Amino acid sequence: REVISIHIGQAGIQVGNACWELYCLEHGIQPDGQMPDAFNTFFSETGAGKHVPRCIFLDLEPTVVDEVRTGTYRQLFHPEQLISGKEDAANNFARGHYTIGKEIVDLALDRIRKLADNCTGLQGFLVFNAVGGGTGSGLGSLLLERLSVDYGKKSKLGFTVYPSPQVSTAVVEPYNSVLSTHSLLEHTDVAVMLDNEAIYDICRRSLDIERPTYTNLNRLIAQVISSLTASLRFDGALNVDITEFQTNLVPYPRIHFMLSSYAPIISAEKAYHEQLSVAEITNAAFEPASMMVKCDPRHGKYMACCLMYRGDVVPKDVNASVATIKTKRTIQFVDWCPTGFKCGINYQPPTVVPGGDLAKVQRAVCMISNSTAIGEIFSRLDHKFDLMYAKRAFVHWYVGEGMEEGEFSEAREDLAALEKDFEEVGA
Amino acid sequence: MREIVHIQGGQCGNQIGAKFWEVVSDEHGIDPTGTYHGDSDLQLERINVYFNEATGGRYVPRAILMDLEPGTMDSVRSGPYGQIFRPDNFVFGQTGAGNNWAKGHYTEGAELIDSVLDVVRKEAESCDCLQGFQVCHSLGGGTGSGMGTLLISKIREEYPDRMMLTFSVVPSPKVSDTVVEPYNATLSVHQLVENADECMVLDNEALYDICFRTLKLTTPTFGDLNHLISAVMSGITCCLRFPGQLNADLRKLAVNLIPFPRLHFFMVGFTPLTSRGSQQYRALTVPELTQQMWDAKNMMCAADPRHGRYLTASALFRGRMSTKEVDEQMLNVQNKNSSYFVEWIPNNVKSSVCDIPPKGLKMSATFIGNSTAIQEMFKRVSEQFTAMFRRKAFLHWYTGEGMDEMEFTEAESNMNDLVSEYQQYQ
Amino acid sequence: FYERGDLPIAVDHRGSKNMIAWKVDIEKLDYHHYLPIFFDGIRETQEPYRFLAVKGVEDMLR
Amino acid sequence: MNGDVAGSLFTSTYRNVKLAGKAPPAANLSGTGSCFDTTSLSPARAGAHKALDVQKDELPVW
Amino acid sequence: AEPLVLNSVIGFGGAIENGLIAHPDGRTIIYPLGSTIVLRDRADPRSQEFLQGHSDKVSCLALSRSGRYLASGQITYMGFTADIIIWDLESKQLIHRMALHKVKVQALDFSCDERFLASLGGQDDNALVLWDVASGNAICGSPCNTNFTNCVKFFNNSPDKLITAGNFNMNVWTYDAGNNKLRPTDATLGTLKRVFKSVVVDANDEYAYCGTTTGDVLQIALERVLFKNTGPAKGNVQMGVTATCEVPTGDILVGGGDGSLQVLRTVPEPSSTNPKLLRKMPALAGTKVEGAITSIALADMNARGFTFFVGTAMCNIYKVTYEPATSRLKEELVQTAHNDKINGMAFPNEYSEVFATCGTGFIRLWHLTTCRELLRIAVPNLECFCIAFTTDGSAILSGWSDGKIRAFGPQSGKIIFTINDAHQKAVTAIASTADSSRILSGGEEGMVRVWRIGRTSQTLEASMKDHKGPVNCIRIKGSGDECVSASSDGSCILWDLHTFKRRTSLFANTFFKSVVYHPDESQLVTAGTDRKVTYWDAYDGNAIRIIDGSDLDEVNALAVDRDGEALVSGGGDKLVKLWGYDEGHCYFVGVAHSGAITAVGVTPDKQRIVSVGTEGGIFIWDYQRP
Amino acid sequence: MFKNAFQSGFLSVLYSIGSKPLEIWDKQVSNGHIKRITDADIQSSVLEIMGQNVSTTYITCPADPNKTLGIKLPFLVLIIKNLNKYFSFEVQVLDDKNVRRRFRASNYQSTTRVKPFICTMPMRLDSGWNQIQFNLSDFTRRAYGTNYIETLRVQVHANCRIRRIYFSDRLYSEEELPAEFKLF
Amino acid sequence: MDLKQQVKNYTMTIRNTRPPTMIKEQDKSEFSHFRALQVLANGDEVPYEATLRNVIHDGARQPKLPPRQTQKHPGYIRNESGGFF
Ligand SMILES: Nc1nc2c(ncn2[C@@H]2O[C@H](COP(=O)(O)OP(=O)(O)OP(=O)(O)O)[C@@H](O)[C@H]2O)c(=O)[nH]1
Ligand SMILES: Nc1nc2c(ncn2[C@@H]2O[C@H](COP(=O)(O)OP(=O)(O)O)[C@@H](O)[C@H]2O)c(=O)[nH]1
Ligand SMILES: [Mg+2]
Repeated sequence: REVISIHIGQAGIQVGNACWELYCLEHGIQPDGQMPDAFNTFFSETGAGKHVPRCIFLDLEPTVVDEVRTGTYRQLFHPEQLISGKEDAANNFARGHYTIGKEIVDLALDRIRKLADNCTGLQGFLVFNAVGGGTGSGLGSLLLERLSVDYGKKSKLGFTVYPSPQVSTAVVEPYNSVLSTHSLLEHTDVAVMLDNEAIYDICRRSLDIERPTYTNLNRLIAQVISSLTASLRFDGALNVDITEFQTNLVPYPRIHFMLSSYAPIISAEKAYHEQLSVAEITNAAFEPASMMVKCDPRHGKYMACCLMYRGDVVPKDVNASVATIKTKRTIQFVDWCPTGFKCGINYQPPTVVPGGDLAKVQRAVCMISNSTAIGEIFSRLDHKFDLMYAKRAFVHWYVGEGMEEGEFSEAREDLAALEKDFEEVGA
Repeated sequence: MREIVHIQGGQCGNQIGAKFWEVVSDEHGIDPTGTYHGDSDLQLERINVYFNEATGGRYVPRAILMDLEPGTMDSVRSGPYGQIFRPDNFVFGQTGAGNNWAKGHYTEGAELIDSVLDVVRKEAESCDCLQGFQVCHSLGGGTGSGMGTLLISKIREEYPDRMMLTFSVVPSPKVSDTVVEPYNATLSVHQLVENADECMVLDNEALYDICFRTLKLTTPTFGDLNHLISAVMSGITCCLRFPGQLNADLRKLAVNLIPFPRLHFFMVGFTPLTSRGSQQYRALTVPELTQQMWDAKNMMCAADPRHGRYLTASALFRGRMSTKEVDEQMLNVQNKNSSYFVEWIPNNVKSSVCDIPPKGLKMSATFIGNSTAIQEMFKRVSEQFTAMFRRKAFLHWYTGEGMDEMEFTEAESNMNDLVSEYQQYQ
Repeated sequence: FYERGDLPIAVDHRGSKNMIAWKVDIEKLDYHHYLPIFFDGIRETQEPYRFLAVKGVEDMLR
Repeated sequence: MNGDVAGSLFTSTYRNVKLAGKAPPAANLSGTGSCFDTTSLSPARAGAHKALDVQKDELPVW
Repeated sequence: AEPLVLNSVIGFGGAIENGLIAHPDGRTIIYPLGSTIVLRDRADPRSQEFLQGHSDKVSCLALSRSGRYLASGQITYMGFTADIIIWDLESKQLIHRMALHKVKVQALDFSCDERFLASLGGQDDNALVLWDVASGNAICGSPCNTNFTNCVKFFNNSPDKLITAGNFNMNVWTYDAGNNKLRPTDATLGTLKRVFKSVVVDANDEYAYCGTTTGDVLQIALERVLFKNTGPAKGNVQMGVTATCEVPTGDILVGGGDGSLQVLRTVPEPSSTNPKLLRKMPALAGTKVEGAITSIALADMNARGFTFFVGTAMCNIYKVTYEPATSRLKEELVQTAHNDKINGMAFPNEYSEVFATCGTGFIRLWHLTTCRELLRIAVPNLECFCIAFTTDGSAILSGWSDGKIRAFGPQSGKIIFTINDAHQKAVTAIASTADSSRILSGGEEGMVRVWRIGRTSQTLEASMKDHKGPVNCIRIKGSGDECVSASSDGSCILWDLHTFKRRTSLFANTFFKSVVYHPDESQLVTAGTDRKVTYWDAYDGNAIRIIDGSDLDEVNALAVDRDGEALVSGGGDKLVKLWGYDEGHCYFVGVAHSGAITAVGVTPDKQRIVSVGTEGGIFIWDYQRP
Repeated sequence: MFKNAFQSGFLSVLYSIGSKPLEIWDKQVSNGHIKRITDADIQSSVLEIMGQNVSTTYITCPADPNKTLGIKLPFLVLIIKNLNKYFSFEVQVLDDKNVRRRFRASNYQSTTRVKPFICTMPMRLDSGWNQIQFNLSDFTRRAYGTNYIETLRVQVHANCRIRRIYFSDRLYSEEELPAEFKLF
Repeated sequence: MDLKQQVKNYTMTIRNTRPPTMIKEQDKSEFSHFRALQVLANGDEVPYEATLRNVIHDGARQPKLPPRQTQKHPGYIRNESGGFF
């Protein structure tokens, strides 16, 4: 059982530059690449006393890539894994998908091919990118399409970072997001939404850090990924692989956009403050102040939900907590799913990374749900898209690169149809 | 990997470029003789951008000096950091245009442009992956405006796929040096709007005002003006030369700041800018840098930003910080001053962060704003041009060198329609 | 040869025993140049390569 | 192959004397006098290589 | 109350321009320390009397030609006038103090007839003032230029002066008694716009030699102040010329920006049969020096060669011999010191003659008996914090400002391990347990961490975050169970090793700085910013008694004798206190440490006391019964 | 080098447009010169190798004589200019019997000699710029019963103007060739 | 992807194959330094340079800057409810 991770764009590469030290810290691998069986899912032991990760970081600028090359983890990543282009997509989806993509994706996929052949029980794919930028949208979608035409059947966990509603660090990111999503629909099977403002708020309130940088955001995203992969990595009372999500979280072929949350986000002193049990952490995993995407679920109704647990957790307390939550009326499910909960338990508690602020908690829970809050999010993005498209702004860059307003029109109508499907299904 | 080719034209261009190269050499820690002597290793990894390696551990600038008078070259070689320039890049005339756009673009151009093009092209293949060209000059002089415009035309004709920065200083009626300023500026901007990918508009009046008010200096010398412009010049390109938590390409900035092909006239600022008497009573924090940056009196143009709307704006930071404080500060500046931004373009603010602050400072920032206030300055120049043209004053020295009236008429029409689109989108 | 990458083979990685996705059809493949290679590759015991060699030999023989 | 052979004289001389900074050879100005008057012609021959080495006593003896 | 005898001293300031200078007669060297000037016997390293009185750091020195009078200038806080102080080297007393310059005094210069002084001051002041030596009066002054001026020098007849501005100009000022004014004449540079750093005048006032930042010597013919031939023909030096001296012969000894010495011939000569003179050829290419040259002084006159004392920015004083007959410079470094502020020092367990003192980017191992530095380890660009030997002599732990703990070896300075991220920011305190398998660390975040080191790994155990302020010190008991952490929350916490919990919490109004166990672990002695020392009971936690010693300013330095009878204490002042333990009694010493003392210790063999301050100075004292 | 590379349909070992074209190559010049100058025909930078003795001045592909690059591409393509002087170039190849054959194409010889280790061949060039494609596989098949496997080094000699020497896997036509590999 | 990059990957592959090095740069030698210390302990007439040696490590990669201030004065800013972060 092994799953391969690929990272595209600055955001994805830094999320990986978080997740990998988290992983090697969990498995007791020193940065140079050797220990003083569970690692087999991520790190392949080659030769003698050497462990190499199953991932490729690829991007067109060389800055982040060679900063990783010269950083702390020089000996860990194989020098052939780190692919680097020559010039940015410059927040241009057309530039990232048609100019440099045609030159980079072939090498990228013929490297992931050798990765796959070295792999033997390959569980699936998982991609790390943010659609706001140029590369991670354009060439991310291109590589997605080519991997789909290569394998197709296998699951593709896409942990995609979407722009915040009101916090913004770009200009043409609505265009990039809609153009990427138009392909993200029919190729990925499980897409996990991530935001930035929601994580800022989470670390402001719960992690009570006044000036959070991208490092803490990436650290906690890595914690979430590790918590959702711990079922494959270790053994528990009730384990699930990557393929249970594929059947329990996608009721319809196109309605696949899952919101994530994690509990308990606790600092050092609040660990001694609050009593760590199962009922209160399961309760905390559901209010809007603890979810990774800034949206209000009360406007929507839940369709499916999955709860991974780590640590000293017995099925009694999780069963009681789920019963209490189902009896609760503040959160409402949908008629087409009477049994909307999927629990899973693992024995190993979460680890602590020296340098973060998270304290050593005996247990933790990760929540992945399907709702319509994604439906309002996409509607908001569509509105702010058509507002700018009404005046044909920034379209000259795309038409100069080689695209037209056609695919804009199809992306717009496809998102409209997507909203039609959400409002029909939520009924 | 990404390569910028620098070109200096005219007296102002040559002096500003000399100051800029001094600043860049200081930032990368190379001595005025050309040998690296810095301590940190961040400098080595990005010196290919402005310095081709030379034998003996010497680094030479990737810039071409162009003029027509021996005096400018003598001054450039006189000053400090003057021994690093490659002696064969001195493309050089003998007579001087003398504030004549005809002399700069039709008479002396016909025999200097070939040589300068050969040198520029050869320096272009000297680097593996081109990124763009940056030319520093004036818009009122002869050897800086006309010849610079012709070189831009030939370059953009040969290389149609590279970025183009034109750091051009523009006249002001209050600080007026020569007399044919409208005549030169109108034609120069006529060609720049159809040719240049973006233009960095500068003027002496705004720099003098900033030095009087914020810096509270007694004598604002040309050295000080050039130093401020040089700080801007290094700040705009720090992103390619240093790693940061949010790296921004020059083409990335161009795409984020150019919504329409002809609305590519930007206005510049820099922060912090305080007097020594007040340096000790101030902290160093993002809120105060942001308020100074967005203050209208920190701007380096004679155009009030409050008299128009900000189509787009961008801020490039240098120093160790938090993106949370950065983007919440941009949120605040967009929300409080909501009416000053355009309504059909959401998220009018681009932000970038770099991990290396300049020498001598704890933290720095650079503002670049594509607003619609530049139409005031353009109308200011255009009314002078029409007043001079209705009487055909000074026109005979232009018509006696090969020129006629149609190009002036077309330039006036182009400027009128261009300010018309600024007003229309305003 | 497989390290050189001149073999048009990928692993299907299916739920059942994995099959060989052939980039080109096996019918017109030049057997003279390929059969001795795979027959020599039968000898090795490493995990990712032995399966490929045996499956390729089986497919050509079939 | 230059379109004008004299097309670089002044610029090359100025670059050599000032731009490159190397010392320019300043010789053979003896006897030219001032301007506005004819130069006194020396009877020396330019082309002739009148070296005529004179090793009167520094020649080693076999 | 009785003064304590001051044994050897290590340290000097090399950043001061033209600071280190020799007495014209006999054996005497003098250099500026933190805020005091230090005399030394040139023959033997017996430190001479110090000259206090400066409010803050001294920044310029000048000596009369006869060697009887000395002038010193300091740098003060913004808005407070800096003062020039005059000393008599025969009778060491303050003679004149004159406070006229606004912020700082750039340079001072004495006259050939030792009658007048020239003072140039201020990055912003830029006013030249002429004083007289007979009385503490000022003759006349004048603003120099729009741009700041760096150096001032007199002629050998002294009605005239020359100054060179930092940026772009040079002037010659003549003084007349008719108007009591200074008349300046500006230099006639053809086109050069160089940045001058140092100037020297000939022995007969015909030319002056100034070093530019472009890296070349520049010769100006005086009495008309005309430009002439430039400096080295074999290219310029690696950075700006920083130091210049005049050989008694017709040569100039020039020190460039990167430890490069050169001897340049001064006589002009025409080359290529042209009126143009060739550049000054280097008659000798001197070897490189580690530090950036900042001071050159002609020490001795010998018919066989000339001796010069050279200071460096890395604070390394060199003695260089120049032989005009056979052109070769011979260099021997005589003393080394810390260039920057130092913080924290360590002693090997029951071993005396080793010091582990670290400054910005530098670890240094010193030998006690002869003060000679034995080893140095250099990291490129980092700030050092608390360092400590392990209880076994195997490893030396060091904290770093980037949040990393690195362990080095005693011999050959090999790094054995490093922790990639121990704290989110700079770590401030590190202590080692008696078993040499566990280490305690504390950073500015306010959390204490514990690390277990195995032969191949370093693992982190539970981390406690009681403190809300920077952890200032950590001390472990003879058995590893007990450890005290003193921070800036006003609280000292006692921890337990077997279970990572806290026993008690000593509290005070102000920030705790240092805490020390009493021998036999009977009590605790703590010092903070309340100006009060407090005795605490080690078991329950209770204030036994409070001593108000040194109420003038804060105190952050504590150490106790091995038996427990004497207690040495530092402070924010410049004096070192020696108390008895059971009673409040003083045996302190006052005159030392021009900068505030930051750490102190007593040698295990109960013979010597070592003190280190905010300036790069290590003061070896002599211990005595309290 | 190059053993872990991708080795797609195209692969360049020396390109005349770059900061340091000759980084893997080892220039060895005696009684000659090497330059990077702008040609007057194609208006770009090309490298000139010139020498009195063609056997003295040359540039080899791998800098370390012992360490040899690894390229499996069959075709080797040069883009050169005929200076009407002597010019030659040599390539090493490896056969399946694990022995090293050598192919040397020269402008100044008449017969086509075949030896166990070296095959010397004549070449005839047109007037100006021309691209020569070598077809290592076919040449190995004709010179020996073996077949082509691997290339170990390449080395071009004096009197040549050079730009964009590269490897390929097919007999690409001019129209289907990518733009940066064309002549104009 | 490119030739320069491929050469860089080869060089870095070799550098990862080689064992890690504790010392980036050394002066003099440990053996000669030990003899210098030995003669110093035995007697006199030992030059300063003989005893003095320095070793340079990799150290920090970034330039030296004063430390950041993460938290301002506690009386100025607070979270939603209260506290001191
Ligand atoms: N969570 C998280 N998001 C990031 C981080 N860095 C950048 N991003 C996001 O990435 C988006 C833009 O894409 P970038 O990653 O900056 O760059 P890119 O995707 O490679 O696109 P180009 O800049 O055109 O090359 C921004 O809107 C950010 O929200 C990070 O460290 N953490
Ligand atoms: N900032 C700055 N501006 C300058 C400098 N020198 C000249 N200028 C400006 O340039 C304008 C005249 O341009 P000019 O020298 O005639 O251009 P040219 O004839 O092409 O060389 C004047 O209005 C000045 O304000 C300088 O050193 N710094
Ligand atoms: Mg990017």
